[PDB]
Amino acid sequence: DSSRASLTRVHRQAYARLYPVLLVKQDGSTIHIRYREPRRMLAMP
Amino acid sequence: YKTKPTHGIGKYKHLIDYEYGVLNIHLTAYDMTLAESYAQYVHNLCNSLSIKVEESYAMPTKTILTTHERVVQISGLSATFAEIFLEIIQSSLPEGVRLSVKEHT
Amino acid sequence: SPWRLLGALCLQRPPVVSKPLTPLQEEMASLLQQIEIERSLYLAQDLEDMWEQKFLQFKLGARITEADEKNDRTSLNRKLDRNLVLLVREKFGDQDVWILPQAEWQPGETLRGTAERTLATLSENNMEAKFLGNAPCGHYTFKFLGAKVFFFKALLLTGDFSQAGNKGHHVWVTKDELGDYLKPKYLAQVRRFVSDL
Amino acid sequence: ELTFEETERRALLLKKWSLYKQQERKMERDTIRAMLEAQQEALEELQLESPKLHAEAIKRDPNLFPFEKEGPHYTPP
Amino acid sequence: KNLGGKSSGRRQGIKKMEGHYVHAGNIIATQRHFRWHPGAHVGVGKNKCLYALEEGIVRYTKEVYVPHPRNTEAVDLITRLPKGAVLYKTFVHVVPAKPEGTFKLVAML
RNA sequence: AGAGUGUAGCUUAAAAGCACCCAACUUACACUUAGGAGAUUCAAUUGACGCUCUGA
Ligand SMILES: [Mg+2]
Repeated sequence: DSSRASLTRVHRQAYARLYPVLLVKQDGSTIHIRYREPRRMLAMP
Repeated sequence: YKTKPTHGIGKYKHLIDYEYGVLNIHLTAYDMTLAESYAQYVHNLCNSLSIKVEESYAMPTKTILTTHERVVQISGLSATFAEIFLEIIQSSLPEGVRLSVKEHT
Repeated sequence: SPWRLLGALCLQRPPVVSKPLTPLQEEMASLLQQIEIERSLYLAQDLEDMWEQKFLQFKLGARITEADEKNDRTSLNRKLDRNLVLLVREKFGDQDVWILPQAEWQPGETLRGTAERTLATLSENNMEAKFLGNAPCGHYTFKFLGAKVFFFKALLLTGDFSQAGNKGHHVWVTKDELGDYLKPKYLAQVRRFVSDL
Repeated sequence: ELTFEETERRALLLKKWSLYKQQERKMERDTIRAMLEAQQEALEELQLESPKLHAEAIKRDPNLFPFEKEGPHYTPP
Repeated sequence: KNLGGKSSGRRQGIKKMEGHYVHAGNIIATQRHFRWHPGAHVGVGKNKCLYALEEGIVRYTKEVYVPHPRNTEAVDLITRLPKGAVLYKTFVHVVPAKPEGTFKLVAML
């Protein structure tokens, strides 16, 4: 049950647009992250 | 009155085995949204299962993008109860979240 | 009375891949997105094109490496979206039943030691497992001379499951194959304490 | 601005999500109770069949203090 | 070193015990804190003194205590009370004796 | 094969009250406001459809 609280949102009022950018840290594990300016792919050198 | 059978009818102040210690669950996540949602879900599970929860604060953000941090305080576990609690936590981790079972200090 | 001392372990491989979102969850995703733009508070085209092509050039790893095998039950990567449980065939002198990996324990060895031994006794590998507590998860007693079997619980952190083509019949069962492989009631009720999720 | 049809669709969306997560919580609680009672009956049988093992069954592993385990992903290594 | 403490007694307490006929306006009990709470037909002064709002018989009872929702301290006490617990307080009531009045034939028009 | 048998999770409730969930306020919980689903297993007190226990 790894999706029950994945469909949740920010409950504040002051914020900008957030987008589902896929991120990889070091090994090739893409994860959706609420990140501005959609990159759709991130990798840390 | 003292001598009457109804003495102390109105008193109220008196109304106000191995176990774990203070447990800190640290949730550092890429998403403020996901961290807050996981905190809400775990708090709901704790208060449904009757777990003494003390604090749900957050650490200051660190920049090096940013990762948002949350804390959940827990006290009072049983042998089977702790097992169920953390196995449920493990099985119900939504996406790329960093748990912890660290303690105070 | 003469009692046959036996333990066992219902190993748990957690799902490395999260379950896909249902269409209901995707409709809620659209609703949350549109409300997010509604409630938000305030050459880009070249940057957008560069980033979208950077996304397109790299191919995302398939979330489901299961549709291609259809027979790799012994493989540790049989399923990703759900948890997996080890299940090895055994043959007794008077019985032949697909039985969860069991082991024999003595009064000089505690249950945690028995579980730690069983971690590698039948797998002959360098798997890394973690225990939550001495509390068991299931008990089943079948007699022919009393007997008992204690199904304990442990979780895989990492596994160097060398020589995957073992002479045994280790199969990974998530929820469904449990009933197919374990007929008798004393073994088909493992799902009660196995996290169906 | 918004319209009556989309408002009605949003209300039905809330209704169906209420039902869905109600079923989710019900199944979660059912699993909770089932495996909890399985564990308690297992402990009771352990006490009955071993008076010297239930004493050490309640003890807790001291290695859980620095617990660590990462969550799910999308593209495995 | 110890000065003061020469104040005399306030002479406070119950002025009308149970079963006493009390006329409207009579002070039933004077108290520094809320020892006896006002019941039916009993009013409270600024100094927490209980006076009879009607002419009748004084009765002391034990009754459940439900404070006003804006009484923040009592509401907090209730919020901290365990489930199933009910607070009780001693209340003073004045059971009116005479009726409000009678209808009398005044004119045979 | 035999016994207990039986209202949604609980009710010496008779189609109810507590439970329970999300939406907003909360870091969060709680409160509050808005909404949400819910059952008397089937046939004539009786018999047989489902659960628990006692055995093989
Ligand atoms: Mg004095």
